[PDB]
Parts: sequence; C-alpha cells; structure tokens
Amino acid sequence: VNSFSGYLKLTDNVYIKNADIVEEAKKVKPTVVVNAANVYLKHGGGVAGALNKATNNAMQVESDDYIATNGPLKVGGSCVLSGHNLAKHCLHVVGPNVNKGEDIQLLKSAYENFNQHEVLLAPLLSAGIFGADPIHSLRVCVDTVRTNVYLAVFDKNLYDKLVSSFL
Ligand SMILES: OC[C@@H](COCc1ccccc1)Nc1ncnc2[nH]ccc12
Ligand SMILES: [Cl-]
Repeated sequence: VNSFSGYLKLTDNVYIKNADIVEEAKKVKPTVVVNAANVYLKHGGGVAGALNKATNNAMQVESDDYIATNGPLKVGGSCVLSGHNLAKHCLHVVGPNVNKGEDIQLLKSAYENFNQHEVLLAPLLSAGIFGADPIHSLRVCVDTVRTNVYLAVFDKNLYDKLVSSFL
C-alpha cells in the first residue's frame, strides 16, 4: 500500500491520472519523481522547467555541478539526483526528442531506467515538447516498465484519449 490517490489502473503495475506532476510530488513526496530531462540537464521548459521552478532553481544548481563533473547524459540514459522539496530522489531520464531528430527507438531504453526503482511518479517520456506520440509513449511504458509506475498526464484532454484508446 502506498499514498498515491485517484489513479486509474491500466495493468498490474502501471497507473495513470490527469494531474500536475509538480503538485502531485508536493502532496505525495514520493521516493522517486522522474524528470523529463535532456542530456545537459538544462531544465528550461516542460516537466523539467516546472519541476525546477518548484525547487526554487536548486535542481538546476545541482544539475550544473553534475554536468561539470560527469559530462552530458546519453539519450536513453538517466542519473539519480536529489528530489529537493518534491521527493527523496529525482530520476532524470532522457527520452528521445523528436524535435531534435532523435531515434524514437531509444524510448524503450529510456523507460528501462524505471526498472531500477520499485515505485516511481513519472510523466510520459518523450511526450509534450519532446514531440513523440503520447499513445506510443504509454504503450512503450506498459511494455517496458515492470516496477510500479504512477503516471501524471498534465493535460486533461490528452488523458481521456490515452485511457479510451488504451488496449
Ligand atoms: O509528456 C509530458 C508532458 C505532456 O503535457 C503537455 C501537453 C500539452 C498539450 C497536449 C498534450 C500534452 N508534460 C507534463 N506532464 C505531466 N506533468 C507536467 N507538468 C508540467 C508539464 C507536464
Ligand atoms: Cl511538456
């Protein structure tokens, strides 16, 4: 039993809700919140910009030190950093950005990072400003993640389409 509330159950381990991941994280304070990161951990917009804003830019300051030490992430890769005031940890995961010409096949690799954590609050990877089809992202999530994932879909209209079209 966990403290996630109001989610629709899609499979044994995947759940979904129309919610703002920032507000969800503040309420639940989950062990792991997933950020929709880029390889430079530059949290400018989308989920990343919103999560960073909620940390009063502390996520960005920590991220800049991470990059200065380690260099950029790989597309499909991840790193674990602090969750600041939002969660214990933030798993920064880089899905492919179609608006940069990146290989959508890397979306499965991106979701594989979730399997290193027993329970996660997460957005749909490569959705939103990353330009991939969210119906596809949800399908890859369900077919790749085996740990317990609670998906927050910010847009109410898109949420209804994902549910009604879910196979
Ligand atoms: O795939 C993740 C994207 C999808 O939403 C954007 C969108 C706009 C119009 C139509 C479809 C989709 N972003 C988020 N998801 C959850 N919580 C969030 N908080 C702030 C951003 C954000
Ligand atoms: Cl977005």
